[PDB]
Amino acid sequence: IRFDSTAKEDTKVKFMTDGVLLREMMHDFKLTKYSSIIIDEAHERNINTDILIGMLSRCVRLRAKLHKENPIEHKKLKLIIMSATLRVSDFSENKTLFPIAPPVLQVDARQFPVSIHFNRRTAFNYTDEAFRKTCKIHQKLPPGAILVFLTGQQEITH
Amino acid sequence: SQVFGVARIYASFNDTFVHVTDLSGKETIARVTGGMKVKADRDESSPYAAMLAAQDVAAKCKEVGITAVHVKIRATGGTRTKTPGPGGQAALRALARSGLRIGRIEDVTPVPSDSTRKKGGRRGRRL
Amino acid sequence: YTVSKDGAVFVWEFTKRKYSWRITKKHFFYANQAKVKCVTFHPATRLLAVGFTSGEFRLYDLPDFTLIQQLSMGQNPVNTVSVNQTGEWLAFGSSKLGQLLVYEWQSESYILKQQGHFDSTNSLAYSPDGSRVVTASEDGKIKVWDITSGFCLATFEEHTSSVTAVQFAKRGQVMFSSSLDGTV
Amino acid sequence: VAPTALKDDDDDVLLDHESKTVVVDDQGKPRFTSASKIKFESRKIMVPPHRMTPLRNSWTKIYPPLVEHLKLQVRMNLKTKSVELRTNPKFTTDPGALQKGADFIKAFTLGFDLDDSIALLRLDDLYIETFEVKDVKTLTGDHLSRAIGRIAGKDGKTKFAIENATRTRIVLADSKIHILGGFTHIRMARESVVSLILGSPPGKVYGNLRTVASRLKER
Amino acid sequence: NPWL
Amino acid sequence: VQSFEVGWVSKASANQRSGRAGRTGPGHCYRLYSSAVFEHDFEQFSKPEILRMPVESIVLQMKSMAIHNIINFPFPTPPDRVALSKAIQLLQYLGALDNKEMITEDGKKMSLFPLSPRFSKMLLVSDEKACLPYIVAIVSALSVGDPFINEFELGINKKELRSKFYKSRSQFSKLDKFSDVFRLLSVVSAMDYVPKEQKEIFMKKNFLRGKLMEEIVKLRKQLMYIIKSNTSKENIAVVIRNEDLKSDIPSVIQIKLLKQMICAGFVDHVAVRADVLFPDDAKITNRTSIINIPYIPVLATRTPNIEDCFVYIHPTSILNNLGEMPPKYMLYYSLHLGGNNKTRMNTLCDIASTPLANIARKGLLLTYSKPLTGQGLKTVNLSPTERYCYVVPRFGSTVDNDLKIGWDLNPIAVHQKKQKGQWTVIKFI
Amino acid sequence: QLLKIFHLKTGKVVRSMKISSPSYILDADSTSTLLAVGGTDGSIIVVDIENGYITHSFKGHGGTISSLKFYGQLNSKIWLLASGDTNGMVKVWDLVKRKCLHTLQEHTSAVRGLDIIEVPSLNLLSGGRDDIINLWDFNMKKKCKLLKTLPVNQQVESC
Amino acid sequence: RSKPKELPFFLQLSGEKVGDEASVREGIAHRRDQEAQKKLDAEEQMNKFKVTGRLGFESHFTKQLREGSQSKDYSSLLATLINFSPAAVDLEIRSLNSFEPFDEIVWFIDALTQGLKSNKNFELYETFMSLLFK
Repeated sequence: IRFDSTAKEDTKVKFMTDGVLLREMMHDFKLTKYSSIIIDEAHERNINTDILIGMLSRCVRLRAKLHKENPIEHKKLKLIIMSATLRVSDFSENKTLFPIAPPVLQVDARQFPVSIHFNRRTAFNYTDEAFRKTCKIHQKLPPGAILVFLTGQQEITH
Repeated sequence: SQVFGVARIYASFNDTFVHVTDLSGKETIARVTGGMKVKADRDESSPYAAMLAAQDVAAKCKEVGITAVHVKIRATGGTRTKTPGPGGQAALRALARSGLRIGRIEDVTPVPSDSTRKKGGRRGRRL
Repeated sequence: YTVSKDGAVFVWEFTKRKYSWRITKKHFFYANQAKVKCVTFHPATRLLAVGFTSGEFRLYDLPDFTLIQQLSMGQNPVNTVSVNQTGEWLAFGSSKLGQLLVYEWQSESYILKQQGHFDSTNSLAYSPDGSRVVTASEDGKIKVWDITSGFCLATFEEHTSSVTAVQFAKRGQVMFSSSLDGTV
Repeated sequence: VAPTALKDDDDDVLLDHESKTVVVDDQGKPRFTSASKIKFESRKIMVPPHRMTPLRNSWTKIYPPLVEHLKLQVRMNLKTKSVELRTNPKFTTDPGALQKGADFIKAFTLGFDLDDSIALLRLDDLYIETFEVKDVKTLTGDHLSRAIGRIAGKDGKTKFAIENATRTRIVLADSKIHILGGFTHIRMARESVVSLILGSPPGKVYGNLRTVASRLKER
Repeated sequence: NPWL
Repeated sequence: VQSFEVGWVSKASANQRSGRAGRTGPGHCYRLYSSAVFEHDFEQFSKPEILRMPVESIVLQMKSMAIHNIINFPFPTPPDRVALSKAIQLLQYLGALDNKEMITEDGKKMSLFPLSPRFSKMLLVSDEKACLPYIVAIVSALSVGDPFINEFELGINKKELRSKFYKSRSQFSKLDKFSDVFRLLSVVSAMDYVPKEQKEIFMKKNFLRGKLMEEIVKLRKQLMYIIKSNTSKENIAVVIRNEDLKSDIPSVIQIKLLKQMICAGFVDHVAVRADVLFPDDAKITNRTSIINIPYIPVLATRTPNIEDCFVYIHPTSILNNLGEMPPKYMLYYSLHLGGNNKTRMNTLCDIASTPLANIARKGLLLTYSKPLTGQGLKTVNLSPTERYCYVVPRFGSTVDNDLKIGWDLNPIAVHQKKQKGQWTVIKFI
Repeated sequence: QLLKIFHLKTGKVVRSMKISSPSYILDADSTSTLLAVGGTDGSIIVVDIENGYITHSFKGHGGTISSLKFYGQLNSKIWLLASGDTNGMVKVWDLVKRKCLHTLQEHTSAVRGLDIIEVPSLNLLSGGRDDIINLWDFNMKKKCKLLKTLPVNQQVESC
Repeated sequence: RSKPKELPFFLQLSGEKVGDEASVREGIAHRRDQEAQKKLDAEEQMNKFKVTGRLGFESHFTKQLREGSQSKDYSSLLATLINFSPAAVDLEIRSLNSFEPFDEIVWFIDALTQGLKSNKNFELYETFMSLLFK
């Protein structure tokens, strides 16, 4: 979860934040240690992730050049991107990320239709109306896990 | 909160003894001398020996728990000198330097109402 | 501004007590025993050069009386002091040994520092080429003089008594002198 | 105007209750706020009967160095005829200024001149050596009196020689001798005093005394 | 108050 | 400034959120906001966060990333090249960035602060001589806005309401005569002493928006906590104290220090009188009102016509209605382009010459000349590399380059030590 | 009377601070972040090791401090300090509330052993040089009862 | 060569002077302080003189050096170097900026290189060049 802390040497799969990869990648430009990099939540397209995808695109070029000199001496770097949305074309179109488009792969999940509902009037006290509404859900709907969205943490605990 | 000792200094012409005890006296808490703290015998009476001697007990004094001491300085006495030498005062300085709470200072040199004949003889000594 | 030999500088202003001259400010030179002997003032730059009888002079800024510099010519009274038109060069001199210097107080540099024989010059010798001339006096000190500049490059005081004669070698690299102390 | 007449300020000042809770870090550890951000000693020295009058006229030179340099609280008790020193906890800074002050009064108490005693405050390596003539040799009657004269000498010439060479002060209080100086220096003073007691003429020790005076200046 |  | 706010999500973001309702099994998706509100107030696809963060913040983050150049960096979505270079020049002027484009030590801290780099620099120099509770109070006011209502807007100009308005505008400025941010600081601070029961009356007397201060009052707590976190190593352990928010009246020395903190934050947005930089070039006199008196920024480009450079002070600003000659250097939060005849300026405070150099010593704008040779102007040379002497500094643009339009500061004593063949400013002496 | 913090990995002395009196009792919490210093003057100084600053300064004990014990768990707000002096006095200081939560005088000699444990209510094990062990049960409320006194028959240096 | 010719109450004396030769035997035993007063003397000189007269940024010499490089004609510059006093020239030579790209030094070399072509003031231009290396 941090910059300073270190995972054990035995570990071969590594979980970390976008900023954490930045600083590790500050510490080493080559990333000969990391054979592949996985980008998740790309559809969010966070700046600290956008700074990551870019500087990373510089490194994969180096590892491509290092691979070109000798595949055995220098390890190739694989760039894999995960995006909930299908709009990775904007990444694809850019010249800075690379010269030529790589193939884009799409996986479609079996998702059951969602019936969509809206209240007649939006409530300023959205937290309180949601609570009454959440109680109304349990009263009328059968047992099922409920996912709620509140912006503020203190409102959530409230 | 203030536990008291008695810091007894014996300042002889050739050595200085710094002895800290309880109020009554039989129990020794710490005893060091110039001979402890010097490499040559000629400098045992030196004030430098007294200070490093006095500092040693003071650290040992804070160890047991005693935070104050009553000073009972003395000299060799008998038919010899009555006044403590420079080593005795220098030790008293160091005890103040160590930080121990000094309660009372008294001279307990043995003064004889009558003294036997001195070692020197008729012609004298200390040439 | 009026200055006295005792070492006091008075600033006079025409002011209402209806209007008359009054001493608004008083400045004093705290010389232990030296007396103000010669003085000059440059209104444009507000410099006051005072030569004292002890042989030392002070450069002051008026009216704030700031001591720009204190510097001594010797143990002899400074006879005369003069200021340049621009005010950057100061000339001092005294009669007993015959001093004349030109002081550039801006850069603390010496445009001129030249000396005359205390006694009569007893003998003279030209360098073989004539570029320099060496003079000797009853004092016993030798001086080397540049004909083109007319200024003394060096002075020698090793001889105890009066130097009687001076001569150059044919090369001109060496110089020889005989003195009344009993040495050559 | 005189009849002889013709016809911003830039300022110099330039820039260069504990919380009652805990906060848990991502490591799981606790982190807590910062916490809220010389003892009284006395010394008693008694003055003998013969030293009040010297104390009384010289006092105005005694309390200043104790009270402002050394920062001690001064009194002498008329009822008990003793000088009392105390450390002020809120002002005194050197925990030893008292004891240097206590030795200061003692040096004057034994009979030393005030200016000589100030060296005790000035220095930290000055001590007092005290002994008694009968300790050196058992002298009585006129024999005792003669020995004392030898230490002083004519017009105090002999002590003043001991005084200059060995770099100490010596107070010849009847049969009691007190020597003030550095440890080696007081020892260099003592044997000379002892030698006169045992019968050495002043002239010979004056020669030996002038020998030691040399090695001091070379070293 | 002082600010007033 | 950049601030984090609750705001409507994108339509597609909302649709995905409906999806996980039905991912496990077919789902009823509920929305508190109405469908008709949803079409109007929700954007189809959320704006890229790169577009959302400030460009200067993007640069500073990259400088924390030590990226050799913003342009050599590869990225998906472009800000303009010139804007990125301008941000680099902007950060350099603050002292955040070196001439070699490396991030300074102070540059690293402004990167750490979530707030904007201009406002971040304030959080650094805020904690000076117990002026910290203020610079938060100023900064909170600056970001939130101006609580005051103009007399023209009110329509009071009925006459008696102008007198009370003028008295209210007067009691704002009793703290600082010539500064417009500090009179506001006296006000945002003033209501704090005022009781809650009487706040609304105080709000009405001074024509102050009752709501806009509660966000200021809330915001100052948040800002002080962030500063207390960043300054202290135990950044989570520190907690916000209402007494810390509480502030005691400044000293005149503190005011001058406060004027310095104001200048560090907008060191670029500082303008001298146009007449001061060109005396007699444009006719000016006391009769000309402070609207008429022109100003020209050091950072502004020199223009073929002087009036184009000229910028003019606001009427609502106290310095305009004092009726006294304004000071030489004025410093503004923002330049208001409204008004073809005269371009409007709001000035926080008045910054003096040598102190302006002190925000300049920190920053990279200042340019120092060579030592001078004159009466009493000798240079002390303690060691071969270090010296003391008086040097004329020129703020921003030098005399040699005429593309910009800078002003020259009066010479000040300074210690100089040679590094890389040029003598760096150790400290003015 | 100088506390010095040394970092093994860095190999340098990171922090150096001055304590009021000589301290012969040093304790470190299981989480390896807080350090309590027990001086002969009866003062307790609690220091954050990583940050090198004093967090708490408790002055309640009269005699010399003989035993110090840290209690609590990661991701918890039940952080506690138990201090025992040479007079048989034991005090349970609460770091969160910064106050003496409980005070004990059941021991007569110096207390050299302290230990707290959670009862699934917290149990304190106090042991001193008087050859007895005392078991106390307490909570954050004003509850502190002596359960058992075990004669262990030896000078309890640590328990 | 033209430069003109030139206690604490708790005194801290220890060692053989005060008579504790035992300290000497057992082994236990101000230039920066002079470094400390010289900076005090330096700042004292700075405070002694507080001239506040306004000035232009660039001196006359450096202005012509910049202009000469702009016009590739240092004749106006070369004229004023000859007029400068021996002190005036050397102060300018020491001053010239020594940071990269070293434009002022390069400009100065070009000016004197022009001077040598003129074959006038040959000795003077030679000495200016010597002072540059110095």
